[PDB]
Amino acid sequence: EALYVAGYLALYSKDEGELNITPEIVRSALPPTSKIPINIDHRKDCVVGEVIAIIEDIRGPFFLGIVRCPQLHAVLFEAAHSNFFGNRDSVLSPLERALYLVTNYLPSVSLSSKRLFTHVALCVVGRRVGTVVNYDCTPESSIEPFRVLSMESKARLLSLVKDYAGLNKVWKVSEDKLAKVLLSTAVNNMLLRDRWDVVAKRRREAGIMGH
Amino acid sequence: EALYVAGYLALYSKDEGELNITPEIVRSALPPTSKIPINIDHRKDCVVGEVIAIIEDIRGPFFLGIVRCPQLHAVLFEAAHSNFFGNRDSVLSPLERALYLVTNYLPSVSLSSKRLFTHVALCVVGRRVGTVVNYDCTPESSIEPFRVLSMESKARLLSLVKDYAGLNKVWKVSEDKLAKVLLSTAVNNMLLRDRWDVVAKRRREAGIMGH
Repeated sequence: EALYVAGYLALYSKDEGELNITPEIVRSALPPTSKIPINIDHRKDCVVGEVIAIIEDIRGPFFLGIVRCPQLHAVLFEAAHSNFFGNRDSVLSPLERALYLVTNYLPSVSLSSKRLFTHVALCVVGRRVGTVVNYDCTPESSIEPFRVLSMESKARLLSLVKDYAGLNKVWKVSEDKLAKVLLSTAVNNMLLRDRWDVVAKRRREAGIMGH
Repeated sequence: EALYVAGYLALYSKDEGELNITPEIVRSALPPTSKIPINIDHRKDCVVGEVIAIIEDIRGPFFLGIVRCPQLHAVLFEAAHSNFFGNRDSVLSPLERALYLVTNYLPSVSLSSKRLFTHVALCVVGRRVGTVVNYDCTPESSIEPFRVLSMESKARLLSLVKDYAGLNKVWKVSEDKLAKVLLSTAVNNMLLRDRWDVVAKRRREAGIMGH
């Protein structure tokens, strides 16, 4: 049971100086030579999946990745209180409960560009402007909610995914250190204000209008 | 190196139904027979100090407690990024850096009343209305900022503290489980909005006007 995450690594111009990503960079950068990994908090020792594809959208780089780490769901599930999820969920959610936890805890993605890329980080909110992400249990669903992303683009990713063999690979990290990296994203974000409002607008910017 | 925490367990009436604490309860309840403990997240397996005294204020029960757990500072310090605290802190903070972390991560206190009491929990925000707390490194400083608390009251606690022997007792929990209880307060609070605004007003209600 995996999770697919899809979102824009950066919006052309909008993200601002330094952080700014541009076409001369994108096009040069892809197709990326080294299979780009997805870790949490930029922790090299805490990788939990891998970007299976990145294209270049009229608006910016758009990616799809796979997060298949059995431990990532176990430690979170443990963390949630006996009543996160009512009985209205008992009678309906299975692994969608993992997905519910991971989406709200780690809503954004951070592209640690090397220049071109290195690794994609999962976090509360990123330095960039459209970095909110969507997670689901099928590639076509992670990308299904981006209202602006062309069907022509959505299509292209979905195919690249079909090539992608290794959609079995299970990333194993260790609960003890996983609970520390995940505790580290909380501590290092406790002071941020209008957390959900920030994520509210980054969401609208990405085209995740869905509703 | 210990931390003293002081605040109101509950404000008479204001906290609302059920949760509501009242004089017939307070006066009966104190002096508490069993030395009341302070744990995190209501985790019986995660106690990190003990309430050294509770009095009855015109406004409500006011307490003082000691949090002397070497592990509690170690795991947090580890969690903070290499740059939580600039160099402007290098040249000034020592254990006040522990205090800075613990105050912002665990700002409120929850009195799991049995009827009368059981244990005091540290958490983001509590069910009750004036449950924001102050932490410092000397009993008279934890209570120093409550602008409404009478000097007559402040005095009384400070004395009770002088009796209190055991101000050496170091509560040992284990980093591995401590990082899980502390991760658990994040996960189980990620959805709360206007977090700092809630803590802003609970603070004003307690009389922590300090500034």
